[PDB]
Amino acid sequence: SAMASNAVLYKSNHNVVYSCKYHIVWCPKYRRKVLVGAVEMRLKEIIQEVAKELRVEIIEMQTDKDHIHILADIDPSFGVMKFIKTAKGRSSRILRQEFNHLKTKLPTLWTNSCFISTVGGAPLNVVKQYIENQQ
Amino acid sequence: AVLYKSNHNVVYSCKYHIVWCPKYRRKVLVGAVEMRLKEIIQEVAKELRVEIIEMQTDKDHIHILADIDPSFGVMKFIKTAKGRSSRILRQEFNHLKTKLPTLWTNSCFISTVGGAPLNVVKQYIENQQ
DNA sequence: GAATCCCCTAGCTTTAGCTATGGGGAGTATGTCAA
DNA sequence: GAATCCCCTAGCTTTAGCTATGGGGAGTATGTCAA
Ligand SMILES: [Mn+2]
Ligand SMILES: [Mn+2]
Ligand SMILES: [Mn+2]
Repeated sequence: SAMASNAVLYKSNHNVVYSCKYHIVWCPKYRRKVLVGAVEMRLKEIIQEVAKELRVEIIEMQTDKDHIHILADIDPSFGVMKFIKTAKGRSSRILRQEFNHLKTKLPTLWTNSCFISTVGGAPLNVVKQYIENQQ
Repeated sequence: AVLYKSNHNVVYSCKYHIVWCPKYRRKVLVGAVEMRLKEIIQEVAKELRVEIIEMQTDKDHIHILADIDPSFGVMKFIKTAKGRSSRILRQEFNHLKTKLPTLWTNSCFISTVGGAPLNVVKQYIENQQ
């Protein structure tokens, strides 16, 4: 992980060659510090199952009590929202079934929002000038 | 500095370096065809709330750096930019219509980019732990 | 082979000509070779 | 105010609880304050 190359390695679906990495962040309802202990270990396991099913590659994932950071490699045609929607939605249903305190003390496990930031190997300014200098 | 945008439910910054080429990689993206291609895409971007950070053509392919709402989808912008530009350019420059079955191909190249490079973003996550 | 060539459906915009984590295929053809 | 709180429809997955370039709102209440 610490020595994982950040150099691009493209992949493709039937019509698109791509490399789309997203930094996704979301928090529990009311920003409660519920992602600890067992809840945390299960959350990551669940999201990993979702990733495998959705052909999404979790490059990095760390939970930190009242929020979670994921760095995912997703097919842009598939849609980062499909991954997020499934990871959050399934993790909610399951974690709330497995951990009664999350079902009784919160109307929902997550909020309706999330933070999404795309990332690449190169910084935005490098790409911008590269495009700018096409001719 | 990164200016994050937001729809009703998502705070975001999704920037993509999009590239596609004319059918048979013909070097038709020049002159008036090139100028119109850029205008049409600008129109589409404004209508689709897509910010076009940078956009340059190079005879047989077009590069676009755009910020697109994740929920909306990058493929929707790409579909609209290619589909519409094909329809309009083919009506405006008859040769694009007579010598090619389509203006574009079914493929494209897409890569994400952020203000911060991957190593820095990994470092932040690592550090906040 | 595939992104790129040929062919297909279904869904949508541009009602033509493009997507879909969409499918099938080969041989100088109505036909490409790489950003 | 908003992403985050409250409220709503409706689309899809997990059939509950998340979305949608989705919409409406205000003030201790079922009720948050930032990664
Ligand atoms: Mn195909
Ligand atoms: Mn809302
Ligand atoms: Mn180029």
